Amino acid sequence: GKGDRRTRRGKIWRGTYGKYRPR
Amino acid sequence: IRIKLRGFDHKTLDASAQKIVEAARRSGAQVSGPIPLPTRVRRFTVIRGPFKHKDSREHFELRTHNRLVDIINPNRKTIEQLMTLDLPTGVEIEIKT
Amino acid sequence: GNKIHPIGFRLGITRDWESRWYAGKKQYRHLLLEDQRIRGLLEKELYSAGLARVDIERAADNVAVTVHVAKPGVVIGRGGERIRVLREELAKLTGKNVALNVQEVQNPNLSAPLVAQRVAEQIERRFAVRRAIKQAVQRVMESGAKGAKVIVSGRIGGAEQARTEWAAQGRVPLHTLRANIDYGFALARTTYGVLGVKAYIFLGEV
Amino acid sequence: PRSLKKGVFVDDHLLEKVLELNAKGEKRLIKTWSRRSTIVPEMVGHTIAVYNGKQHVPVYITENMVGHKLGEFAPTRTYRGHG
Amino acid sequence: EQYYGTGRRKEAVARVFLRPGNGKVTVNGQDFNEYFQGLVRAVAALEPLRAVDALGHFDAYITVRGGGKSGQIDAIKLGIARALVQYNPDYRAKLKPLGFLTRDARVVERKKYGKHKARRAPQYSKR
Amino acid sequence: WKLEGELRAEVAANIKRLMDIGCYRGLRHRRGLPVRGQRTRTNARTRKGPRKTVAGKKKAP
Amino acid sequence: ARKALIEKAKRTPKFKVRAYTRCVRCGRARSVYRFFGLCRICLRELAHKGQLPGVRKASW
RNA sequence: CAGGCCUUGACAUGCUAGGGAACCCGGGUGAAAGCCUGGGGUGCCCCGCGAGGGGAGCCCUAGCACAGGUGCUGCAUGGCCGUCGUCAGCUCGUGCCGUGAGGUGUUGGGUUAAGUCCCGCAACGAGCGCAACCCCCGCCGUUAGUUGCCAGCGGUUCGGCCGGGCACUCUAACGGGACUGCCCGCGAAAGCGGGAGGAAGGAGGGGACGACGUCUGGUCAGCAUGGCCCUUACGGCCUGGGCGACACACGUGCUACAAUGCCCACUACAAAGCGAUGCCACCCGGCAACGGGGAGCUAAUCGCAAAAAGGUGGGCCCAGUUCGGAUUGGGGUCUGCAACCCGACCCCAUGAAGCCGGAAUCGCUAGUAAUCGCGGAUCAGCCAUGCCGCGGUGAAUACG
Ligand SMILES: [Mg+2]
Ligand SMILES: [Mg+2]
Ligand SMILES: [Mg+2]
Ligand SMILES: [Mg+2]
Ligand SMILES: [Mg+2]
Ligand SMILES: [Mg+2]
Ligand SMILES: [Mg+2]
Ligand SMILES: [Mg+2]
Ligand SMILES: [Mg+2]
Ligand SMILES: [Mg+2]
Ligand SMILES: [Mg+2]
Ligand SMILES: [Mg+2]
Ligand SMILES: [Mg+2]
Ligand SMILES: [Mg+2]
Ligand SMILES: [Mg+2]
Ligand SMILES: [Mg+2]
Ligand SMILES: [Mg+2]
Ligand SMILES: [Mg+2]
Ligand SMILES: [Mg+2]
Ligand SMILES: [Mg+2]
Ligand SMILES: [Mg+2]
Ligand SMILES: [Mg+2]
Ligand SMILES: [Mg+2]
Ligand SMILES: [Mg+2]
Ligand SMILES: [Mg+2]
Ligand SMILES: [Mg+2]
Ligand SMILES: [Mg+2]
Ligand SMILES: [Mg+2]
Ligand SMILES: [Mg+2]
Ligand SMILES: [Mg+2]
Ligand SMILES: [Mg+2]
Ligand SMILES: [Mg+2]
Ligand SMILES: [Mg+2]
Ligand SMILES: [Mg+2]
Ligand SMILES: [Mg+2]
Ligand SMILES: [Mg+2]
Ligand SMILES: [Mg+2]
Ligand SMILES: [Mg+2]
Ligand SMILES: [Mg+2]
Ligand SMILES: [Mg+2]
Ligand SMILES: [Mg+2]
Ligand SMILES: [Mg+2]
Ligand SMILES: [Mg+2]
Ligand SMILES: [Mg+2]
Ligand SMILES: [Mg+2]
Ligand SMILES: [Zn+2]
Repeated sequence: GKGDRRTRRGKIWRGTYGKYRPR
Repeated sequence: IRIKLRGFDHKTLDASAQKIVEAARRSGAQVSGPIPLPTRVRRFTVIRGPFKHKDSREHFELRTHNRLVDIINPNRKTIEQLMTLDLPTGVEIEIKT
Repeated sequence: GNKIHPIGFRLGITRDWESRWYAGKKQYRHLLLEDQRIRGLLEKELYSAGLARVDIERAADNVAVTVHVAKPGVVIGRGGERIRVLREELAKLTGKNVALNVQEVQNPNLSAPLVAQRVAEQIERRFAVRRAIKQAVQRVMESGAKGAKVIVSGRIGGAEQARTEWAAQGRVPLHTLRANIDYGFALARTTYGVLGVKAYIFLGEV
Repeated sequence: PRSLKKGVFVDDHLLEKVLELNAKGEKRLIKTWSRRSTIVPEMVGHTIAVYNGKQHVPVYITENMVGHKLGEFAPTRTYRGHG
Repeated sequence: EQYYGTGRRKEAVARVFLRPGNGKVTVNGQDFNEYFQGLVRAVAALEPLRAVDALGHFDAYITVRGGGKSGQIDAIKLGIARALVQYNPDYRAKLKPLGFLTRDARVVERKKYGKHKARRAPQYSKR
Repeated sequence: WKLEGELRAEVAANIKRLMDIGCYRGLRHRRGLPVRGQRTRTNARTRKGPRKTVAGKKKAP
Repeated sequence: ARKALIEKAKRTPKFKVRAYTRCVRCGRARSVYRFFGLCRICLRELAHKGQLPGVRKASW
């Protein structure tokens, strides 16, 4: 879910990037 | 020979687009007529009252219109007669090669 | 309290700005603060001259303050000495080549900002507030205005229970955009508090 | 935490206070307001008075509390529960 | 050799070019069915030449930008409806009653202050 | 990596360490309140547990 | 505590992280816009007067 | 709030006296503020081969006049705002009625979103309102053609990239367009039902706009302002704390409880905005936050930028789970003088409640609700899941 930061969905929510949502 | 015109009022911005193009059309020849670029709107949204009445606002904006002007063949009979031009107060001219 | 400022409402349709110039984001505020510092000085000094509107134009390190006024001879003074007593004190806070101009107002009783200052001074001089309004609305109508409306809010006659009083003649369409309604507010300070004076002058539709 | 590209933070004025004591055969009671100054090995064995906003609480510093800040040991709010 | 129309709907503009052909349709370089793949509302974009049995009498070279996939579908549906009647005016009747030649102007009503959306209001609580 | 029991013992050892020295985090783990800056006036229920409803102040009739 | 806070705000601080905008007109600290030097209230008073170049009551 | 400090004071105009300075670089102590200090070197018009003596921006020490107060009173007030209510209303001038308050007009018949309009009438007009004039959206035209666009011939490293063109799309200014103007029907009329043309039809959709007044409504803490009040303190500077507390209770929201879902990979389609100790292409280091390089852009050109849901392919198989992401341990990153109280982000691990919610209760009538993401203001950073905007996909229902 959007609250799960360790996912490509939660990173979109916080507007941030990481291993779980790279660019 | 390129001129770009900025100004808050578009009526002064637009009137000064003919009063420039038609000058370089008096000292010919080739001119590229007044093209308008997209406007840049700076929006301000303010609580209407001085205190606590949060769900009532009033909108404001500052419109910075933009026009482009190109003179193809210089011919210094304008490089003198454009320096001798009478453009209104609220407008910025900026001239590029 | 609900009604919108008749000038801000008509800005672009019937009222031009009192300051006209362009300035990219990097120095709008600086020219704006300067604009305010000027108006502060002139509204103080040129109060007894009958100040009605300060126009401030600006282009390239120079500024053209244009003062519309009831008694221009007061502003200029002796042959242009009191005029230049300001033309330089202005430029002492302007730094720029601060050109000053003086304009004659065709009718003072047709200038809403002055009517309000007149009535505001009449209460400071303890005149009858009810009478002092009906008198002013009378002069504006005799001067050809298509309608006028004047309003006093506060401790009229020093009454503990503050109050609002007004009078209006002709017509004052505040909802019409093509109506030219001059508007002017003045503040009247007395010993028992402060009083608000609002003036609406319907000049005509265009 | 503080980016270790930068140093470990001690307000310097507090750090002088402790290195003089070591040199002169410590220890005096050290009263500081730098609740932020990181506990640093040159402090163990001393006792620092930490201002929690009202008082200077004594704090005896031991080896097992080094990576911490001084404010951690002078709490700022007194509680005691609700009636 | 060419009969064009302009089709507009919801922040989406569409240039459609009707030309003689077998039936092949293209939209921005890709094939029609490759650009609206699986978007089951695709077929509706070609209903104008189903109201006049030219369903294979043309090839359409179409350009779209702005809006979304569906906003570009009715953008087409109006444009090809326009390019068609621009190929012959008699097509107007039987195309006007199908609502084809008309641009529906349903746009996103703006957000308004004191609200969560255009009209969705903050939840009322009387205490 | 260290797992099941040892990981719990090393997690327990660090909480225990924070409680022993008396640092602010140590008082949080004692009284059972949150540790990472969260406010407690309202929720904190995961850390506080079921609500303990008390009586409140009264109005006037 | 107000006028001495109009003053302390103008001054250059001990650390650049200690600087805050104040309304140049009324001295208010909150809701001051960078573009104008004005708070959200003076922004509305000068706007309606027409003493704000090129700003116009928006509507769309 | 605590403690350490200042006393014509952080700030204003004025008067003196002593210095006689202006300003810039330090130093001792101290948490800092502060207190104590140390350097050099002021023109102004002057008498000048002299001592220089004066005077003057501005400085500084003592002395005053005075400053200062977010102290109190919104039940003394201006200004601004909320509200009833974008509800259809509130009144005036003359005449008429009534001893008078007051009535008439403004009521009545019909019609409208409307005191909108029509007919009637001891009334006849008028004003503030309603409408309209104004802004955005919807169709067409003119004018323009770069930084925007590429219809058709030429190239083309296959990028509108080059020639070239402005047709189109767009961009932005001025115009056209709809008025019950037309037909059928009703009606005394205003109007109402339907039709045709038409992008749009009955006020096209949305905005801005809020009558006389109400609520002794709200704000002396935005500002202004009367009065009352404090004056080595109710003023001022600092450092630290507090505004973030937590047996509890309520409001507004975010995230969910799963399969119309979740997950990974591949792949499409927006709009409005912002961007010179700014936005950052691309490059290497790093699992990542980021870091180092490093072009372009004073921006229809360069950048934020990936839009997301979606489309395709594959994995999970009904589990407190590959649902959910709280809580907690450890390790970092970054802004900042400084992240203990009290920042945001990233990575390993931890993986709570929650199985659709009692009594009760909210919003929405259409590109609306619902859902998806995107931007801006404030801003060093950020507790934004808030607000103001933006488009994407797109219903259900109204008997009454
Ligand atoms: Mg998951
Ligand atoms: Mg709200
Ligand atoms: Mg008195
Ligand atoms: Mg558009
Ligand atoms: Mg939407
Ligand atoms: Mg807390
Ligand atoms: Mg003040
Ligand atoms: Mg700050
Ligand atoms: Mg601020
Ligand atoms: Mg009280
Ligand atoms: Mg009041
Ligand atoms: Mg009031
Ligand atoms: Mg109160
Ligand atoms: Mg009524
Ligand atoms: Mg009468
Ligand atoms: Mg009777
Ligand atoms: Mg009578
Ligand atoms: Mg009467
Ligand atoms: Mg009435
Ligand atoms: Mg009546
Ligand atoms: Mg009535
Ligand atoms: Mg009656
Ligand atoms: Mg209405
Ligand atoms: Mg009548
Ligand atoms: Mg053209
Ligand atoms: Mg209106
Ligand atoms: Mg009250
Ligand atoms: Mg007061
Ligand atoms: Mg005040
Ligand atoms: Mg509850
Ligand atoms: Mg929330
Ligand atoms: Mg809730
Ligand atoms: Mg971004
Ligand atoms: Mg579980
Ligand atoms: Mg359970
Ligand atoms: Mg799980
Ligand atoms: Mg941790
Ligand atoms: Mg912190
Ligand atoms: Mg289940
Ligand atoms: Mg439910
Ligand atoms: Mg409705
Ligand atoms: Mg969802
Ligand atoms: Mg920010
Ligand atoms: Mg937090
Ligand atoms: Mg956001
Ligand atoms: Zn202000």
